[PDB]
Amino acid sequence: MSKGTSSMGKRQKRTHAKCRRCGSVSFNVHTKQCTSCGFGKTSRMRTYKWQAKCKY
Amino acid sequence: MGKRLISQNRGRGTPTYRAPSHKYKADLRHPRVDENSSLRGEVVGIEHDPARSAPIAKVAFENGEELFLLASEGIAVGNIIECGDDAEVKPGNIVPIGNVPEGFFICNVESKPNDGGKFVRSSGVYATVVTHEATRTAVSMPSGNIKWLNPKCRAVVGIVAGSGRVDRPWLKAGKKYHKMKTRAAKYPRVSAVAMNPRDHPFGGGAWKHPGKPTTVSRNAPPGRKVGLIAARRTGMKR
Amino acid sequence: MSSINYPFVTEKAMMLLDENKLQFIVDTRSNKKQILEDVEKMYGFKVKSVRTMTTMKGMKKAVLAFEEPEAAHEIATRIGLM
Amino acid sequence: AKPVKGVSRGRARALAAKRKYGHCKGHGSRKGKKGARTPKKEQWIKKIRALRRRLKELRADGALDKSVYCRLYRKAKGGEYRSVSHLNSHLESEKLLKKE
Amino acid sequence: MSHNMKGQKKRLAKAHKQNTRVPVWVIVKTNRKVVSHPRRRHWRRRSLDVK
Amino acid sequence: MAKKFTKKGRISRSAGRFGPRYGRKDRKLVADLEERMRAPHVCTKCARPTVERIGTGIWKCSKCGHTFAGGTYIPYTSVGQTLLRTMKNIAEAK
RNA sequence: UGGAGGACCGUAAACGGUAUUGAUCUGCAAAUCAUUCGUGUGACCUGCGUCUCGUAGUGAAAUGCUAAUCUAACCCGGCA
RNA sequence: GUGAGACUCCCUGCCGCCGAAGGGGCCAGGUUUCCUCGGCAAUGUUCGUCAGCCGAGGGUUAGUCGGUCCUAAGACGUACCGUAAUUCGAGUACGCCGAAAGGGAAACAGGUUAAUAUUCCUGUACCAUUUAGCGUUUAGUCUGACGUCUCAGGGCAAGCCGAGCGGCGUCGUCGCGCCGUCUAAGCAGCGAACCCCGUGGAGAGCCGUAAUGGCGAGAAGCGGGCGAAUCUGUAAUGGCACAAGUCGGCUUCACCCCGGGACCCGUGAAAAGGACAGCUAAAUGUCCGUACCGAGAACUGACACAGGUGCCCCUAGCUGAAAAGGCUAAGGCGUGUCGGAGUAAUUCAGUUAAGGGAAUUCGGCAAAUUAGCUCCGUAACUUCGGGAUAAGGAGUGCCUGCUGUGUAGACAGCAGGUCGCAGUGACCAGGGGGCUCUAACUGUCUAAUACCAACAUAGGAGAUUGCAAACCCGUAAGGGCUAG
Ligand SMILES: [Mg+2]
Ligand SMILES: [Mg+2]
Ligand SMILES: [Mg+2]
Ligand SMILES: [Mg+2]
Ligand SMILES: [Mg+2]
Ligand SMILES: [Mg+2]
Ligand SMILES: [Mg+2]
Ligand SMILES: [Mg+2]
Ligand SMILES: [Mg+2]
Ligand SMILES: [Mg+2]
Ligand SMILES: [Mg+2]
Ligand SMILES: [Mg+2]
Ligand SMILES: [Zn+2]
Ligand SMILES: [Zn+2]
Repeated sequence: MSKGTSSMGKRQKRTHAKCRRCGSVSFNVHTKQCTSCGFGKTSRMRTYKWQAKCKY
Repeated sequence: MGKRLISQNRGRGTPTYRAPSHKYKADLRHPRVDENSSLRGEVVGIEHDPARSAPIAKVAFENGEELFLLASEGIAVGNIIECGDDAEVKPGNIVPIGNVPEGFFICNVESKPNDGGKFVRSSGVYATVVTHEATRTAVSMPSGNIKWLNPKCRAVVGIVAGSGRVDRPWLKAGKKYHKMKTRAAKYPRVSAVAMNPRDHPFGGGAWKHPGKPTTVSRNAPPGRKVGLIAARRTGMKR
Repeated sequence: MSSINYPFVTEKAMMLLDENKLQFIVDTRSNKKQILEDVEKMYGFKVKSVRTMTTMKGMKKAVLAFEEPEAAHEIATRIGLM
Repeated sequence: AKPVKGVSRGRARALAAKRKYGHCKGHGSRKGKKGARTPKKEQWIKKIRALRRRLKELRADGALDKSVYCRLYRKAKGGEYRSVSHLNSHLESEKLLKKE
Repeated sequence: MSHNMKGQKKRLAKAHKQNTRVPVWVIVKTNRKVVSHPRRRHWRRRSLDVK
Repeated sequence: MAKKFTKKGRISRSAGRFGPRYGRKDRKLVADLEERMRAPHVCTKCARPTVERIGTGIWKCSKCGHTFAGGTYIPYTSVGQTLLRTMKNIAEAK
């Protein structure tokens, strides 16, 4: 259908479930990883230095 | 970077260019036989193979294990096969090419001994034994070339079944469409001169022409060997 | 751990008591065997079966059916539901 | 509960009686293609079944031998009789029955 | 009908229990300084992401 | 004998199911191949005409029960015939 | 008699989107409505599941599509 | 009637809407919207005593319904190896997950609540695992387990007709019209086709089918065996105004069983489970879901949104080829949530129009004409298939009495009379022909200004490569094409 409100009626599925380790709704049900804390990918918790300004 | 070509996409192995393996019945190979052994077996049924569009035979051997085999023409349910070194020459048996007489037709020939067979396998093809020197034997391949094979190579005697498959024209896009669903090939294929200059070396322009010569050298980098790859000649015969 | 918290005393639970049945609020992390053994030890009445329900408030209701007639009446008498 | 009011059917019933007699069915009331009103395969099936049952009973009682029975069977398969009375007419004309 | 497991139903029960008007005695004790909480919603609005 | 081969209805044959499509050449080729395929082939054990096509290159005898692999559109091919002739003559010369 | 075909007609079943350059154009709607139309046993339409992604993917090829964004997406950082 | 207050809330009567969807069942999704009582500041395109709104309370019960169990595409984990290195990377071995529409051990009727019911209660059943007793394998096969089209046979829910019995309506005249006349699983019995066996002796030919066909490599015929849906009895006493509760007939899809044929350069899943050795008795059958909506007000698009998801699966009488269009049942509604008054121009969408008939306009744009079925008749050209519904003509209602085919349902045809301006009388329902350009055709395309001559296609030709190949992906380990 149209790219606007006509194709937004098929919006009945879900792509992210709820994570066990952090409780945030960011668990990818296809790749089986949490996109916020990294659960499923690793035993460590996801942190990147680009999640904040260079502190200078 | 103008987009990669179809050949490189096949290289990556994306799901659009991967063969649907689960449809195929079974892999075709010669029975494994130890040194100085000769096992027999009688055909149990004749069956259709979707990976080649030709029949295959199911054979139950004396040890117990059954194997699908490349079916040569004339194979019938009930006949026994005598694969081994001591087999006689008959239509159906598997024998070394060293002790096959000149003029006999063979098929499912191997490259090196105990490969299972790699040459002469499509429908209705066949090869011939020409000469028997002490160390090699020359067989004329279905392409038209002479190949020098080891005398201790195995090949079934006869010609591959299903002869004449390409005497029936498609005359539709639908029938050829249906064949392509059980193969890795993509159908249908766009022509290069109708693409954009990102997509292909030949694309672009206000009218559809190649622009540059179609013959390409053998040393061209990947992503450029499109057209007549290292042709020796062009055109029909005048 | 204790699996029975307290009898449930709404209007529907009262009518179950007519044909010799009760309705307890049990610990939500428990099954039918544990409920059976706890009630049997606590009142000495041989339970017959047990039906369980999870409610939208969070708790977990259980309906006990006894074998000996008039047992539910006197259990409710001593417990103080009456 | 108030009674349900159905749909009366007396008028259609009388009309159906008239049609069953053979009226109210003229060319001006057909609106579907011939074949939609009577498929041809059903016509052939009923015709051939009637013809075969009649020939079989003529063979069974005894007034028709094997040779003429075979000939008439294949002939009716070929489509030279259009009805049972037509077949009886040819049988009683060409004398192929063994009535005495 | 959205067949749920035990945990999903548990979280749904909690989110149900959070839709409550603040008790009247709380408003009396705090002298009309607490009159609402940020957990109030309505079922036909923004969907909750409990599940 | 067969369907009405009128003053016209005689050239297309089995290719008349394609209507006015695909051109004269392809239709003629398919038609001729179909009359070759529909032929009353002969058995090798029975020596009675009973062979029909079961699948792509599979053939069977209706009375005899014999199953074998052959051509895709015709039971016996010329190259197989030549192989039989040559090998049999070699054997019979012994 | 028989019942083939990328055959025919045709539903406001389904899918599509010709013309009115109609209605609306701070709309019912950030692309809809009415009439008129095209396919409708097949290279058909479709539910759920699963896979392929950023100098990469997919494309019966228009520079089309990749979450109202595409001649190189989006979030944050280099960056005041 | 209620209420301080009534176009808007409630009851009765009349008049209406959808009636192959606006009704019924339910997935995903929602998450208490479900029921009762008490309210009307806000929400509701007006008001409101009403409410999917606000406050308080209440409501979901399973050995048999699902999940759970098996595996498909395909994921993930540990090890091995690579990488400067990892949370990164292909393959191999061993595991493990993946379907609430695939496979699958077992339950039906009635009652009860304000809101739950194959779950609770009454009655009648059935299936597994363990323990004890009494015996035993054939253990290797069968089943689960399979495409598209087309057709015969049998059965049945729905539907229709006649007679009797009980109610309701109409009643200016007549005596018709409608509703009801019910009954589950389980258990016991029977078996149509295909197939197997014992006889049989058929050709200058016989036996059959809707059709293909069968036959001394053994037909017809005569016997026996394995073998379905459904049907008959019981369960038969439950429900019904404890009011009747008895019988016959026709048809039957869109549902079930069984068998045949055709087609493929398409061949149309796997595994758990079940069958073959079981019989009797007691005990056990844990866990999770169960309310309500499922959409012109309970989902998604910021909304009580004319879109989309769901037209996903089902549906009565008449007309009719029909699930089309029209008119009515059952069911749901008067909420596709502003009213009163009736009088200008103009505007959106329709009905009709003398005489002329494209003279309008870039252009017959727009609108009109024709339209169903039967019969007669049908051109240039042509790849011999077509063109073709060519073009062009005639008939059609109602009443009376009949004939033919058929087991029947029904279908086809005739003779006479007769009315109207008009007989497919409304609904529905092609305007046709000729000469050129272009692409062979069916198909695809700029979601939201471009449905085309553009793309694709079958057909023709050329080139590389004998497999440790040609072509390509990766830093590597290794891979795609390739079960070739
Ligand atoms: Mg977009
Ligand atoms: Mg820093
Ligand atoms: Mg370039
Ligand atoms: Mg059409
Ligand atoms: Mg920036
Ligand atoms: Mg109506
Ligand atoms: Mg208001
Ligand atoms: Mg339960
Ligand atoms: Mg599982
Ligand atoms: Mg007004
Ligand atoms: Mg075209
Ligand atoms: Mg082109
Ligand atoms: Zn997480
Ligand atoms: Zn034979």
